[PDB]
Amino acid sequence: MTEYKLVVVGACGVGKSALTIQLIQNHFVDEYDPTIEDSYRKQVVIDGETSLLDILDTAGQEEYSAMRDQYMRTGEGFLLVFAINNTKSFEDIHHYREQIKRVKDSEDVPMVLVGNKSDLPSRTVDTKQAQDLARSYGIPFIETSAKTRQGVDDAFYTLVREIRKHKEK
Ligand SMILES: *CCC(=O)N1CCN(c2nc(O[C@H](C)CN(C)C)nc3c2CCN(c2cc(O)cc4ccccc24)C3)CC1
Ligand SMILES: Nc1nc2c(ncn2[C@@H]2O[C@H](COP(=O)(O)OP(=O)(O)O)[C@@H](O)[C@H]2O)c(=O)[nH]1
Ligand SMILES: [Mg+2]
Repeated sequence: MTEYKLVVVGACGVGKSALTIQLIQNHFVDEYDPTIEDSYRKQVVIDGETSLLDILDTAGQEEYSAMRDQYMRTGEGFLLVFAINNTKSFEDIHHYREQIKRVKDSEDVPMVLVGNKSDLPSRTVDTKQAQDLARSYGIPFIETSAKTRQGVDDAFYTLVREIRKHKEK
């Protein structure tokens, strides 16, 4: 069975755990322990292909042991998650671009930019700024809400399609 290793990165509180549990269980979590980093499995059909998604929900401490590098390096594609109400989380995306390029030793790593919490009225990051950033990176941008499930399937399935594009090269 085809398997895709996805890694969900981004600042505390952007909704990485909530997006992951939405994808898997179709339920929105109000509280998800921010100390729990682990990989989940979900069988999906995308464009007619049955596959297993292995989803690393990143969490815990920001630390850079060789073991942590190796966990992140297993990723075939990365969801770059910020929250539309958190400017700092948006400013953190550049850091994640640098660390993914470092561990994958590549300027061609499958990635999707995800603007989460699209349901909140307290926007501080304009859609235009996120679209411009994703364009500059050559990657898709998806607006999501883990609360309403807006965009959740599209974010993960688009990442799988980016990995397929890479595998073709
Ligand atoms: C609230 C808990 C949580 O979800 N997480 C804690 C913060 N974590 C990371 N944060 C950052 O940078 C933050 C957003 C901004 N800082 C203050 C500059 N960077 C990382 C993590 C987890 C570890 N990440 C990491 C580590 C190694 O060794 C290698 C690679 C390679 C590619 C991507 C990340 C990465 C960096 C996690 C979330
Ligand atoms: N309103 C709203 N709240 C969300 C959304 N995604 C996550 N949250 C909430 O934001 C908080 C942080 O979510 P979590 O998934 O723990 O973020 P993580 O630290 O990135 O794993 C939790 O209270 C969630 O219920 C979203 O799209 N909309
Ligand atoms: Mg979490």
